[PDB]
Amino acid sequence: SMSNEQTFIAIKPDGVQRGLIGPIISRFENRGFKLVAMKLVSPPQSQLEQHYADLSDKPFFKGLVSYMLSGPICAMVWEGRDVVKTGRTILGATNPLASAPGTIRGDFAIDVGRNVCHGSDSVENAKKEIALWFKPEELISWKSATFDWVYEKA
Amino acid sequence: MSNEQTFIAIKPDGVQRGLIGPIISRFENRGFKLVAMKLVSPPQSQLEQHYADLSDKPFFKGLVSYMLSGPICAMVWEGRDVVKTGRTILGATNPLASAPGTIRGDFAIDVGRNVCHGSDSVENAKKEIALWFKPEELISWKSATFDWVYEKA
Amino acid sequence: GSMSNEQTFIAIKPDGVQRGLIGPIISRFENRGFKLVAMKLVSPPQSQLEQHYADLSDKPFFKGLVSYMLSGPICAMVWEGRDVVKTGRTILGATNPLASAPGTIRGDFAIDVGRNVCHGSDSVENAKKEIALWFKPEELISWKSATFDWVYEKA
Amino acid sequence: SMSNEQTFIAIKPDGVQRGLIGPIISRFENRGFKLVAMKLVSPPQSQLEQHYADLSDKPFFKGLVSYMLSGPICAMVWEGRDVVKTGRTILGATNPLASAPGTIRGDFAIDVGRNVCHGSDSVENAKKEIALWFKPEELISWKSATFDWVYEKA
Amino acid sequence: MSNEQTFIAIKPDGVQRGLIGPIISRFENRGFKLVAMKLVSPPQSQLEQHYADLSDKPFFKGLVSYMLSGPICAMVWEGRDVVKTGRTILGATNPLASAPGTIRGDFAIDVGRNVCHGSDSVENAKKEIALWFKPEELISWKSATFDWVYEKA
Amino acid sequence: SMSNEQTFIAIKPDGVQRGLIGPIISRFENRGFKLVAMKLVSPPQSQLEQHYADLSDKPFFKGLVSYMLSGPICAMVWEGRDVVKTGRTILGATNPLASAPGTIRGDFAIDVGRNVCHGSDSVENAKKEIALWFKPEELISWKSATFDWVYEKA
Ligand SMILES: O=c1ccn([C@@H]2O[C@H](COP(=O)(O)OP(=O)(O)O)[C@@H](O)[C@H]2O)c(=O)[nH]1
Ligand SMILES: O=c1ccn([C@@H]2O[C@H](COP(=O)(O)OP(=O)(O)O)[C@@H](O)[C@H]2O)c(=O)[nH]1
Ligand SMILES: O=c1ccn([C@@H]2O[C@H](COP(=O)(O)OP(=O)(O)O)[C@@H](O)[C@H]2O)c(=O)[nH]1
Ligand SMILES: O=c1ccn([C@@H]2O[C@H](COP(=O)(O)OP(=O)(O)O)[C@@H](O)[C@H]2O)c(=O)[nH]1
Ligand SMILES: O=c1ccn([C@@H]2O[C@H](COP(=O)(O)OP(=O)(O)O)[C@@H](O)[C@H]2O)c(=O)[nH]1
Ligand SMILES: O=c1ccn([C@@H]2O[C@H](COP(=O)(O)OP(=O)(O)O)[C@@H](O)[C@H]2O)c(=O)[nH]1
Ligand SMILES: [Mg+2]
Ligand SMILES: [Mg+2]
Repeated sequence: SMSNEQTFIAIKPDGVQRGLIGPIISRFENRGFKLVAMKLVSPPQSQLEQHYADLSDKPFFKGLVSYMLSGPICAMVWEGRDVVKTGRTILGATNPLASAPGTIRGDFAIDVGRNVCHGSDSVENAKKEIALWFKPEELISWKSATFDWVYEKA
Repeated sequence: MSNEQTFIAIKPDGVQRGLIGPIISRFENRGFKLVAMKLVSPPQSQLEQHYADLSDKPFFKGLVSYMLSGPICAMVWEGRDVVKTGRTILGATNPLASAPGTIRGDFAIDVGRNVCHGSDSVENAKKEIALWFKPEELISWKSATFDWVYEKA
Repeated sequence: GSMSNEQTFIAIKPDGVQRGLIGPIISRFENRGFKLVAMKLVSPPQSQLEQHYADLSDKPFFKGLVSYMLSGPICAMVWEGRDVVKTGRTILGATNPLASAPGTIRGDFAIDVGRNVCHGSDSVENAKKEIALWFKPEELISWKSATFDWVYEKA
Repeated sequence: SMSNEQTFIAIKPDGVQRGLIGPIISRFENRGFKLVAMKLVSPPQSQLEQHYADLSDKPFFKGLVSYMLSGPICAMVWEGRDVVKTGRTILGATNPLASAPGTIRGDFAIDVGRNVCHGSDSVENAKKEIALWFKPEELISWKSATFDWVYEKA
Repeated sequence: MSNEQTFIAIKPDGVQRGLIGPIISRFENRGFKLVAMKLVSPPQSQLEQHYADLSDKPFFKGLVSYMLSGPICAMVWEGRDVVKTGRTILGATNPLASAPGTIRGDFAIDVGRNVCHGSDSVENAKKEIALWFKPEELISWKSATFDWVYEKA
Repeated sequence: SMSNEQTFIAIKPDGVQRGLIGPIISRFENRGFKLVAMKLVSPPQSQLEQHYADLSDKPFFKGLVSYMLSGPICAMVWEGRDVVKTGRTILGATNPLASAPGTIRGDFAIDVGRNVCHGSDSVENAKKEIALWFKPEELISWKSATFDWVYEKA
């Protein structure tokens, strides 16, 4: 588990509408993770259905896609050690009802269909989702000035 | 199911220590709707009725005395599963067993000074709301972000 | 001398309630050292609102101002402290958020003068009038803060 | 003053390096302004020289361009009534020494060459800077759920 | 029991990353009383003496050199069960196992960069307090809200 | 030069009693200044009377000294460019009734006799106050990881 692991984090349209962009970004920023890509986007329905392709047969799929289209999305790539698993921990349980206070959903969300944000569930799915949402040149290369104080190793 | 209501009270120690704002913000930020609120020092008969289950406990008179020792911020919050999730936001009744990030896990130490109260069940909530609030004190309104907080109900 | 039991009437207008600013606004007054002695969430009738703004009944914005004050709940409060009337106004910021300084309530949270989130009594005498208009006397709670002697050097 | 006025706000590399992305966004989010475009970019030097074209003969021009190249930049377009003028007020004085606490520079910055952020200084400069930093399809059209609570008119 | 004391230290990474304020506020808001604090760069022998129980395990020389790499904010906090609740506030020793809401759950990632230290037992706290502070550096005072934090001493 | 300027900041007993230690430190931390010395201390009356020697003939002197004895004090030395003057601006006006919201006294204080904090009013007075409150070995020399992002030059 190296310090250059990457995950895809998105602020869903409800998170944008409810003014949660700053506080969500600060949650990852304060943790020590590094933002290498970010853009506000309103992606087409095809991209969103590809993003959720493994859920294309679940009954909430059509409503989830329609809701993911209903507003802007803040799409992000965060880099850091174990950023995929720890990122999921920071977001909280997929259903906010099972989320703990102190996580994103435990502080801000209630309904699973309005759970404010998305986080890649695996290293492999993160690479696929990063490629789906970003062009390679949208990922910025830089090194944080506090790298050696966040990490004891590479 | 999103119109479930619960009774939340800031106890006198929470008022004395300046926790009214932070506690309200916990429920506001989560997405619940405030439908009734008032700062009160209720009569002792109301407090004894509120804690009627514990009237024979050894700490009952001391609990009633402390609940009379300062103002109380009484609130009704509305939202899906607000009773159970409201209890989770407050944290364990004994702060020593509470997790940081909850109200008691951030601000409280002693179980007799746990700064807040929350109804433990939908049925108990309906009693406590009727005990603490007149019907005309519950305000009916629709949040501008209701459809962004809830997908249904 | 201006004593520590001066009182003012602070109200969170319907837009402040709708945008989730109840907690933040109360914290500004809590953190400053002022004491909350009365508070209730209320939906007052139009007559009460027109009385509250009686001195502006001839202003061109009065009709929409009253209607907007009826469009949602109001969090009505009485705060107690030394110079709480004037200092309360400073905390709220300029009536028009365009001319308010960041760090005040309006300088942090509002834009339009018709959506300036909050209200505060502009004088001691008008504070006493507004407190009686909005609250019954037995809704004002008498209590003493545990940190009174650390907020105040004198009565 | 119409509510659809736009301004360009940028978080300079020192603001990104010092973990101020979340706090700065929240300042504009909490005030009621609308984010219509955002991206983390490492722009080419020609774009930076054009952005600061008025200062191309100043003695600190080359040092300014070099520091603007030293890290990622969070570029944003915010929309709201008088967002250009009020945005400069939210940022505080260009020299943080003359800035008041409660503004961004009054809370986070000290040196004028490290003042963490940029804001358009006029309506027409905003249009020029928006066109320079953003493709027109990067501005997202949407309506805030609390628009009628922030604004009394159009 | 409300006079229990623990040793809390902000490690050089916490100082370097500008976390002194937030960490103090975490203990301050819980209701604990700060009775001693100083910014200090202790000698290597004191650091080796502090982690002497882990002297022959790995990561030892690296831990000492890192604890020497910057200033340390040493603190003594006082309150009921402050040793155990203090550790709960810090979060799990390895930040990857900590929960959001704790100090490490909000701010840290690597166990070798876990921002803070807290005594793990009442007896180890007394030793660390004696190791890090002279007796006259512990200040005696009573919080104005002591009776609103505690129901009993 | 001037980036190593130092001032004396103290959190008075009322600031300690009201649980404001964390917030006050965060104001200076966030601004970019470097904490080089700090201790919780209960100084004797002679040190307090020497600190306020230039006020021994003001009528509020005796009450000021006895109140400065009534609880612990958090004494600090902060380092940064113009930290003396900018420190005063961060604290706010001496009388909190004249302080602007967003400063420390504008956010937390009311009475001038309970104005929470103290800051050196001049470079020359800071040096005398620093030597009065701290031994030279209590000042810790270190280099902030983000020094080059806070300052453009020494
Ligand atoms: O019953 C369900 C399950 C999921 N979702 C939504 O579908 C997304 C993707 O579901 P997944 O199982 O991938 O959970 P996640 O990986 O997002 O935690 C979730 O974030 C929810 O917003 C939903 O609306 N209803
Ligand atoms: O040993 C105890 C148990 C409870 N309480 C107080 O009594 C209240 C009611 O306790 P209950 O069992 O109903 O738990 P809750 O419903 O408050 O979570 C608690 O919140 C405490 O404030 C107390 O002082 N001592
Ligand atoms: O041109 C104006 C002036 C005022 N108002 C509103 O009506 C109130 C009138 O209050 P006043 O002019 O007495 O100033 P305030 O005491 O609120 O600062 C203001 O707070 C605003 O909410 C408005 O909508 N338009
Ligand atoms: O003496 C100076 C003046 C300006 N700048 C930098 O150049 C930018 C552009 O200056 P301008 O006059 O446009 O002020 P702004 O419009 O950014 O407030 C400033 O923000 C600073 O970052 C600088 O480094 N030194
Ligand atoms: O594998 C490890 C275990 C611990 N530590 C460090 O050594 C300290 C002491 O470890 P201990 O087992 O005492 O845990 P603690 O009591 O600090 O929670 C920890 O806080 C870490 O900073 C480390 O660098 N690597
Ligand atoms: O009428 C006064 C003036 C000052 N003070 C206190 O004594 C200090 C005197 O400091 P000075 O007048 O030099 O101003 P400062 O340097 O603190 O801004 C103030 O900070 C207050 O805490 C007071 O109690 N009454
Ligand atoms: Mg999935
Ligand atoms: Mg008026």
